[PDB]
Amino acid sequence: TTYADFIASGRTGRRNAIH
Amino acid sequence: GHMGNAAAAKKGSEQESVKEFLAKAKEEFLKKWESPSQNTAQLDHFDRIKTLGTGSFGRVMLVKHKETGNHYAMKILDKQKVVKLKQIEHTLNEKRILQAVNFPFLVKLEFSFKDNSNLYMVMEYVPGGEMFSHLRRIGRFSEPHARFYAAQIVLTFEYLHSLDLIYRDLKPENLLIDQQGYIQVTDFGFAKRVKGRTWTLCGTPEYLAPEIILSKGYNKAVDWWALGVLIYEMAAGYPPFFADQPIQIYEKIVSGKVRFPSHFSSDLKDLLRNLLQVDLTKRFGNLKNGVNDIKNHKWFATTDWIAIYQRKVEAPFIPKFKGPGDTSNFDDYEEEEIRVSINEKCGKEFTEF
Ligand SMILES: CN(C)S(=O)(=O)c1cccc2cnccc12
Ligand SMILES: CN(C)S(=O)(=O)c1cccc2cnccc12
Repeated sequence: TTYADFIASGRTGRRNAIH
Repeated sequence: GHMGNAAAAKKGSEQESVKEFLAKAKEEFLKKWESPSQNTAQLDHFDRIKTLGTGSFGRVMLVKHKETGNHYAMKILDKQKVVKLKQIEHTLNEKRILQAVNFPFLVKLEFSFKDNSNLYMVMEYVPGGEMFSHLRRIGRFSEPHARFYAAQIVLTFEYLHSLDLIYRDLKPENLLIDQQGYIQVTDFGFAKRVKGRTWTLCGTPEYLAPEIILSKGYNKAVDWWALGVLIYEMAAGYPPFFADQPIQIYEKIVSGKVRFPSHFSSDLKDLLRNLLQVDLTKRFGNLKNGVNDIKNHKWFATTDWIAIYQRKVEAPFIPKFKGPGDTSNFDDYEEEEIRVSINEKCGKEFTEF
């Protein structure tokens, strides 16, 4: 599922601004 | 037409009344921007209670103002850290904006001061925690729930953009839920006064507009793109463009393609296609009709924009609040001691803070 792909992306936590 | 005579007259009048409001709000902001606050408290005026959040520059702590018993969120920034992280102008700018703006969904700066080592921004404490935590916990917001939050962001961006402020770091991480269930925007480290265009690559990968990724000179429409990303994430439980690494996220963002969960209403999908629109000449919020394209969109048909602004709408969700110093809605962070060096660090760089 798309949700499963989201989980697999590993970017489920708090996201930093780019630096 | 879509509106009969009474509807169209009512709508036009309301639009002129917010223009009148924004004009007065712009004058009060400029007057405050020219004559800003400074050195309005000191560290031993507060008990430090708990760290509520952390970042590259420093920490945000729940504090209790000793005289009044009031709780606040105190952002502590290591001056030397801020320099090394090349964030002098951002931090000065954030404090200058924070003290100058005034809107019900913008966090209020109550005091600010500095010492040898640190800068201190003492903001209202917003006890309901990050939208982020609630979104991941609940999974996803219903469309009415997402709409309630989205409406406040729309009004907030309408306000900021009327001040020629681009916000540029919208995300659930940055949005706190207050005791009444309303949104507080915090973090103005990337906000900038931009009447025309600006070029800085900044923001959070999932929320970057295509024209930022493509190194174009961009404008406030990047905020309307980010609003689309936010609405999608709130309603889907995940953002429209994700991948293992930001470069792959960027390829998706600029591709002009977006897929929607099947439970998304067509009204929602239509709004999102118009916000998540790679073509700046077609993106809602960037057309001649400005923000009215968004506020008059069918997905917002049930939104009473005035009632939202007046905070007279009952929030769909009210966070657990067990007292004025409750931090249960925030995660736990390792507690570091506040050490104020005897040597004044970076005095020249932060003179105006
Ligand atoms: C986002 N938070 C977790 S935070 O960094 O701790 C924070 C920042 C700015 C103002 C705040 C007001 N209230 C609570 C937390 C506050
Ligand atoms: C119509 N009034 C001026 S107001 O209800 O005070 C108001 C203030 C600020 C922004 C608004 C946006 N939309 C509707 C009403 C708004």
